[PDB]
Amino acid sequence: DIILGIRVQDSVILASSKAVTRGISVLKDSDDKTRQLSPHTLMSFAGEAGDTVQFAEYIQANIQLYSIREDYELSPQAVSSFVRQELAKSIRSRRPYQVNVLIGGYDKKKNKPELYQIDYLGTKVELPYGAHGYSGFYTFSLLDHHYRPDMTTEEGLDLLKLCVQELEKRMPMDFKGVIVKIVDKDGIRQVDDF
Amino acid sequence: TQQPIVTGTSVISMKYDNGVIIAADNLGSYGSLLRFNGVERLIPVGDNTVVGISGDISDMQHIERLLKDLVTENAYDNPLADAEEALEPSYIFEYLATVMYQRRSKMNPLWNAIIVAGVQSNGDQFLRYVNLLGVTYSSPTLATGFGAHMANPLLRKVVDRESDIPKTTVQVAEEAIVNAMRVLYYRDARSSRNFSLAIIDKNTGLTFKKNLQVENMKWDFAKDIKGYGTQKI
Amino acid sequence: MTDRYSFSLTTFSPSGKLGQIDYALTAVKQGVTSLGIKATNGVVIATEKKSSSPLAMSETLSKVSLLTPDIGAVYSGMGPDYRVLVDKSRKVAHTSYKRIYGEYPPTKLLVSEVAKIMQEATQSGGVRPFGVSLLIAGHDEFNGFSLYQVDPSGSYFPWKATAIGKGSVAAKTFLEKRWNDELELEDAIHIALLTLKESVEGEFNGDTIELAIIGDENPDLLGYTGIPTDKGPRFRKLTSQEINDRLEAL
Amino acid sequence: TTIVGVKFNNGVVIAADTRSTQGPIVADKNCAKLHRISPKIWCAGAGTAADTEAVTQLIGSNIELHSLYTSREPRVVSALQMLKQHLFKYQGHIGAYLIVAGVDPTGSHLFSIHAHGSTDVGYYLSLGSGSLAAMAVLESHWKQDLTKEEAIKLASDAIQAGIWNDLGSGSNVDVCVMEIGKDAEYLRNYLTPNVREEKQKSYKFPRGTTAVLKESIVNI
Amino acid sequence: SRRYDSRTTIFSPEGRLYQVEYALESISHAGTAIGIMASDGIVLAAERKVTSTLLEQDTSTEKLYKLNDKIAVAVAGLTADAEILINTARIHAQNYLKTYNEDIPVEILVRRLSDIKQGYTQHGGLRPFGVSFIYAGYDDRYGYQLYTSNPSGNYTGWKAISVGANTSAAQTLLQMDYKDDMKVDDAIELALKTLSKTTDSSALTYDRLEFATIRKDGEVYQKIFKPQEIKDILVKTGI
Amino acid sequence: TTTLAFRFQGGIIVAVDSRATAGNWVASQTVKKVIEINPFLLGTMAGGAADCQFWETWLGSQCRLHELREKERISVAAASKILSNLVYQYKGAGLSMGTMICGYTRKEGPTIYYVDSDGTRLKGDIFCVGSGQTFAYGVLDSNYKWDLSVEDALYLGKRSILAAAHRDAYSGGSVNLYHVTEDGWIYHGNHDVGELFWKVKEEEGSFNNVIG
Amino acid sequence: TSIMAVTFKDGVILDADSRTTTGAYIANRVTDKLTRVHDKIWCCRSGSAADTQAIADIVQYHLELYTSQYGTPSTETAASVFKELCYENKDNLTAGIIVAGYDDKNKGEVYTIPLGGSVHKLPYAIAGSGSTFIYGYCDKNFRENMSKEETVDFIKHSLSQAIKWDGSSGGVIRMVVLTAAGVERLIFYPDEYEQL
Amino acid sequence: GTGYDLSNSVFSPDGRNFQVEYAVKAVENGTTSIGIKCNDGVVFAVEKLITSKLLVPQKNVKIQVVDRHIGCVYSGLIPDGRHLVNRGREEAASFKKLYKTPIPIPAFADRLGQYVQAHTLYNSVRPFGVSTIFGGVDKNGAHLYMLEPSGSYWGYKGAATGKGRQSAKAELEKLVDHHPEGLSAREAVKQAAKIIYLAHEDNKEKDFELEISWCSLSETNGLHKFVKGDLLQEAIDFAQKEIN
Amino acid sequence: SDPSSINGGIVVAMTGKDCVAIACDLRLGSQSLGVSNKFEKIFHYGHVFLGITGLATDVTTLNEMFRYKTNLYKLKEERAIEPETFTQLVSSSLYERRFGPYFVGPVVAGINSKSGKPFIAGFDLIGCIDEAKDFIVSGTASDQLFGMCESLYEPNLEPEDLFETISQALLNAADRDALSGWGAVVYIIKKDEVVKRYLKMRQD
Repeated sequence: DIILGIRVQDSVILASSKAVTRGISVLKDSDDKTRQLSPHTLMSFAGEAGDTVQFAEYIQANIQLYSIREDYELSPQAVSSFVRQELAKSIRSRRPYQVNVLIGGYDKKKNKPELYQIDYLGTKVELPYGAHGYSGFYTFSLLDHHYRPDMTTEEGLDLLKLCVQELEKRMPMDFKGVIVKIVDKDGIRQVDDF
Repeated sequence: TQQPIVTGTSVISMKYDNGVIIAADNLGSYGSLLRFNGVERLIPVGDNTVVGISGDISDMQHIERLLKDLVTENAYDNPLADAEEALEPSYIFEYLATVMYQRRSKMNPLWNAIIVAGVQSNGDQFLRYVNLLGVTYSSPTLATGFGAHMANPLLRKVVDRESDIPKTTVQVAEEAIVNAMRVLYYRDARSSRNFSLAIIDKNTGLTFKKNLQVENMKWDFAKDIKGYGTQKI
Repeated sequence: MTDRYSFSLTTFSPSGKLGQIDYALTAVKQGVTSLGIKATNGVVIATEKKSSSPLAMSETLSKVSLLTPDIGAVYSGMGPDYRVLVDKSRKVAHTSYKRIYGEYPPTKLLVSEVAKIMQEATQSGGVRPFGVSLLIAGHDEFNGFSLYQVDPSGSYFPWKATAIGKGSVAAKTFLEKRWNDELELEDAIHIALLTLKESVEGEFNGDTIELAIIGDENPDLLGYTGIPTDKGPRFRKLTSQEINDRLEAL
Repeated sequence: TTIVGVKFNNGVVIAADTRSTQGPIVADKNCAKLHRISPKIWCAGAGTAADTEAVTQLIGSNIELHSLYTSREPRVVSALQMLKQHLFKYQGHIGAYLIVAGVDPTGSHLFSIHAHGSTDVGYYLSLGSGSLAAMAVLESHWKQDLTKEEAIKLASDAIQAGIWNDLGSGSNVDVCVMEIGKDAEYLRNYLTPNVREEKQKSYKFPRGTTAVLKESIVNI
Repeated sequence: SRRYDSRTTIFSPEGRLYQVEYALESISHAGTAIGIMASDGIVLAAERKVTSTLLEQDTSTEKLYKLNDKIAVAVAGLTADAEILINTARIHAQNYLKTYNEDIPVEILVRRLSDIKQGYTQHGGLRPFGVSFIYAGYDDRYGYQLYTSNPSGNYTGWKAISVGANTSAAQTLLQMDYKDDMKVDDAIELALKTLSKTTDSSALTYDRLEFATIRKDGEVYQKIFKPQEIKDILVKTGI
Repeated sequence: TTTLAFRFQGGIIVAVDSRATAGNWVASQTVKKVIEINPFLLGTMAGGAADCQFWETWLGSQCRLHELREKERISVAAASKILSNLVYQYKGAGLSMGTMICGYTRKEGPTIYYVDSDGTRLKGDIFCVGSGQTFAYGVLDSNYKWDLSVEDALYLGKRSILAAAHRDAYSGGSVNLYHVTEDGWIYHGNHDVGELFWKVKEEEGSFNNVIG
Repeated sequence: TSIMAVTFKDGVILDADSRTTTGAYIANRVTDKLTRVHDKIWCCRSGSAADTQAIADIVQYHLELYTSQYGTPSTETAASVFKELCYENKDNLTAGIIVAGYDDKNKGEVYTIPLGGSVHKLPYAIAGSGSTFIYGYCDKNFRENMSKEETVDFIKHSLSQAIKWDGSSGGVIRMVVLTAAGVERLIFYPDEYEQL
Repeated sequence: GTGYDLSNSVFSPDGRNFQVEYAVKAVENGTTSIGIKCNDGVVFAVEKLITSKLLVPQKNVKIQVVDRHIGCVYSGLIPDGRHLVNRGREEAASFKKLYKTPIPIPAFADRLGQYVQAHTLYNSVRPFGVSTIFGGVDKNGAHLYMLEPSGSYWGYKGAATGKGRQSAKAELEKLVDHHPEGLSAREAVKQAAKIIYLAHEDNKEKDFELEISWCSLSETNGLHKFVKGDLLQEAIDFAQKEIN
Repeated sequence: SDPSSINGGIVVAMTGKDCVAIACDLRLGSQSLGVSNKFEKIFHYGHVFLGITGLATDVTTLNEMFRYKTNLYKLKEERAIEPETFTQLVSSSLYERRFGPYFVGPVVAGINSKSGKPFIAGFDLIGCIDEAKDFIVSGTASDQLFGMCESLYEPNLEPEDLFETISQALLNAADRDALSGWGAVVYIIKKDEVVKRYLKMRQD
């Protein structure tokens, strides 16, 4: 259920737990709770079992359809505005998508990273660092203490190590580590030595 | 989804050697209030069928209207509607059983229990039951509602199996039905002293007896009962 | 049995003209003359009432009708189309604007809704264009007094003064000479009657003529008192007595 | 809320208080609870404030359109029929309890419509939390052949009883008098018995008391 | 009812859509509209066809319309048909802003209307819209853009285009004088010079002219000229 | 119920029990909990017996239609997503399903996709579903290797279901072994758990707490 | 409430109290519960006020539409129209109706339509909460073909006891007498019937 | 008048709807059917032309009953008449369901007239090619009506349609002249047979079978029944006897 | 459970001498957790300001709705929407979904460009026009604001004196509300200019 995101000076770092639990046991311990919406836009999600991936893949198709149609990559602000609208439409629909998402992207025109936190109601807010569910209860106190806008990607990763260690120490559930991806001017990459 | 408001009590019937007999009381109860006393719950459908209905009276009057439409729609473009193509009891029952089940599947039931009693064109007795759930069954004796617990034990002594039908005459069957009606009046709180009785005979046809009266009741033993135990005077 | 005219009966001719619009405009040209004049402090819309028979009570057939308390309309062409079209205009004035914004639409927006209704008949399947041209006079706090003409095609234009119908050519020539940017409403009524007097062939009196004005608010016509922000209708029909009085001074 | 209607010898008068409450809090101290359906047909609504305002605004629109269609002064009966049919269609979900009064070419009328679509005719009526307090005054003092002045006093006195005795009613008295031969007169704030007294001290802060982070000019 | 159907949406024996060709012929009789894209803005100019001394030029806005804070269109052909498309364009521009929280790109807005025009050209049995548009707008991607679309649903991008009457003469004049590195103030002149030459009347006057510009606070402004403003430039340009 | 499917060098081994219970009454002992969608795809029943059987039978038709149109065998990823999308449409309507869509394809290799009624769809090497899954994991997690021979892999699947059958009250009856290869799935027979337990006990010495 | 309808020699009399209560509070004490659905067909309404008023409005619309097309309806037809609305919406409309009417051929007729939606033709009918207290009295005292005076006296005695014992019944007694002579409306105040 | 007759809803310059007039030409080609109103009921008779001996007698019934008190007989396009009568049965059943009484004949006649007329409104539908003589007994006496393809209908003392309508109408007029006091139901049956036999003289080229029906208060208790057995044969004998 | 109390927040509008003031807190949270300290709740559609409190998703949805509606209004009307007209536009829009309502309490504030007089209006979640001549409050701390505004407010405050009164009412009401705080923004709206100010306040 862990979904973390920290925006640093030059990139956005998204971390999400690898564990998948269905009732009594852990089915998988290497799950990737992210979808690349664009070459420079990444979406992490968490929520109900089936809603998270059905919604994420449905969003990814529309963003891909827009990119092919206009031969243009939507800005992270536009993608988050589009994603928020779908969550807002669903929250008051027959079967709402109970999905909480983090949208980290690099705006190639403003040359600035962007991190957007949207919950299943459709509450879009831009933050320097974000988290969904109880993952933010343990991490905000560290991020409020150590975060600075001008950190480099290496300092941001060092800060995620502290946030993840605190989650491991105090959170009862075993989330089997995190997969960390960095959205930079060069695109999206995964950190494997984390 | 509904509940019954004004209801008719048990209908009882049984088949004898030459036909069937069906009886029902002329009462519509509104709760514990014995409100309406002119309700006729036996519905002749042609010369060879009688439909006895129990339960919600409002739905009973709806079914009674459907049956009168069958007799009309059957006579359309049907020169043999009087003979060789008239409505049989089996055709009438299947229409009702289909309607009762269709309403059930819509969760809008007709809160009734129906007994279709008649004699087929070939002379075979017909006696079938259908309720709000669409459940249908046949027996030498059928009773609805409260009569299933009290009338059936009495009627079944006369015709306990199929082989007993040819040994049961009109008089034996009729007295069994009349006695069962009296027993129901004794022990049924929602029952009336007046009832209608229909006899469908393969020879004499339909004989519909209205305003029959429960008679020869026994109460003289009540004077000797005192208190609930210890009381002596 | 179903409606099988799902296709458009108005279509472009090889010369580019839409046949049904042109014929709809012809029906307006044989229509009874009507005119409107925009004054510095009001608008006057006038027309003559030609009666089908002397036994007809012409007072029961109003050619000038109220759309909103501040907007009035007059027509030239086919009477029935104006009647149903006015009914639509009054409805849309409520459903589309008043029920949303709480106030009656300005003349420009109501004319747009009327024009949209006429245009729909010019392209929708299985219908003919409305055979009426409307002169819609109104007032609103931001645009002031305004006068619009709406054609069967749905095109509408604002006018200082205009005339539609049988005597439009003669009336418009007369209005050009007389109209000026200094007119008061009392003078416009005088010019309106003079222009209409030329067009009418029969009797010219208050019963064969119908006038309406948009002018000062009439709190006496409001129907209630106690709300200062409510000031009363600006659209007023001049009764036959009022017209007859002005004819004596014509 | 306290609302009353009192039919008198030549018309009908409806009155209401002006307090609007959101639970125990007084959201609006001078809410106008008398609404026009047409110039000489007026409605006063209790219960939910939005539905009463919205339902009358919808019916008022239809009354005006129907009046223009028929070229006739609206009947109070037309408002009642369209109003009750609308409320019945929604099976009581529109919690609008209304007293509709007015004068039409057929005389003066006074009806009350309940949220479920039921209506009743009456010579004096009351709605709202203060209905029982107001109806006590109407029962005690109403009489046949009231004059316009007696009816206005009786209607205001009935509203005052709700104001003083009901927590949900207070502030001011709104009165509308509809008489058969003349226009309806809306006496907004007919009586104002609850004018607040002067405060003991003035709480004008000295300029600069508030700490400010940044100041900006916003473009319009 | 089959006998009264004109079969709007059919091909001609030589692969042309008859009603679209006739709709275009209708537009050729409408007032000329000119759009010129300059280095620092776009100029939209149009000539009013209906004119009279009793017509209210002050508020007679009939050929130049605003679709957005960044886009405008000049209309040639059936004015009634255009306003139907103008309102759908405005709603679409706001729907895009509501969804993506950004101003709609000009091409996306043009493509949507051209898709609406094409729809009437292929199915439904209704007549085509008899309107040609000149879209002038701005967006972050391509900057100043000038498009034109016709009843057929086809749209193209232009540096200077004219629609309506005397397009052949207007286009030839634009070919002769359009310089890529010209400023808006020169586009103001070129638009008026071209209209003054192709106008069917004796002379061009402020009462006959609709005129608008889109230019760069560093933010793009839209100015639809009021009659006195048009009268001013006509003197400055020497017409 | 206990159904498992794990990937190894030789393909996929699918092992399932055969017991169906209505409460504590064991309605059947020989339920076939593997649906043979195609000669190349295998299903698996857990939870809703009717929902799995009906929709995985329907899924075979969709796979066949893809064959006829594309003239190529449908991938396991597409087959599991066709089922996953449909199972999601009925989410909240009352469907109950936990299944592994096991298949082996040239372009994709051995593939197991776990699809459940929530709409979940997971690719993995080892999956166990049913009441006795935790017992099947215990045996698999310790003895599972990628380099298992086909003979050793079949025994591991057989042994894993035996462990769940022994300890789980609602699992047992018999073990149905399937092997998915490059040329389709192979049915390796039905093994009675009652007979297999004593056979396994003597050869391994395990279940030392059971007298016999 | 307490509504009643009694056939007599010259026609039929409909009667009812005037009280409507919302709990213990008497919302209106002078209500008119006798509703005209046609010129000589009147109905008494019991149960939900909103439902019965809606049904009466729709029935009046149907019988008005019937009269323009098929001539004047009979009381049986009016009860039939009531049944369709009461029966086809029996799960929603909690309405119990007494329909009484007059026509020359059948004289006075009374139809009661209890909560279930069934229709019963009766010589006299009583409904409402207060009717339960006069079932014994009305049965013992009702006679066929009584005069108008006897029927009015019978009805006054019957309702005075229904009003006496029922909290939710009271007020004035409103009667409508349907006969060949026309429709006659009568009102009896508590000072008239309370000391019977 | 050509040009205006290719569509159903089109007025000709004279105001005449030609397609409806052509539908009448279809009626005039049908077999003659008559209806006689007696003092307590109605009697229907129809000529059934025997195309060949292979038609089984008495089975190809052409008189139709609606509900239980209305009888319908028509000439022209027989399938159209069945379509119209099918609607009447739906209209009659709907009236009975809502109002609980059998539909009055004047009320029933209007229901059919609205349906037949509605087929002359739109050019997407065709007018009925039948004239329907229908009637029965209701709460206030016997009624006899006759529809036309245009939807027009009136009440008749005696109605006749089909090819022999001109012949039959002559004898219907004689009946009313000779019997202004009202003809009896049994005598009407005999007279109905005589009229059909006389009208058949316009169709001498082919044999015919007489079918009679009637609805009388006294004799059928107000229900519609067919003439069969002895009563039919007396009518046939009387009709032949008068012919001879 | 209560949607209007999930995210917190408060908005207050006050009227002065030819000037209006509308202020709000900047907190967005998930019940106890504070998520953002920059979630502004006051939006302007020309010279008319709308403060929306309640569920944060509905606040965002209505901003894009009223931007959509007011943008189309200015294209058709060719003029900006006035505060009185906008008040009815908000009221009707909220009622259009009586049975699917937005859990929001809006506060309209502005100066009529033509008449020039200050205007402020309040609402429920289904659109009851609470037009007040003195002040309007909304949000979780409406109870605190009512007593705080009712005591401090006095008629005809100058723009400089109005800022102190509204800011002090907001800060002290926010300080006593758990779900409100994390900074506040005050708009001082005058016929000729608008001033936007950020207040220093407790960050707990």
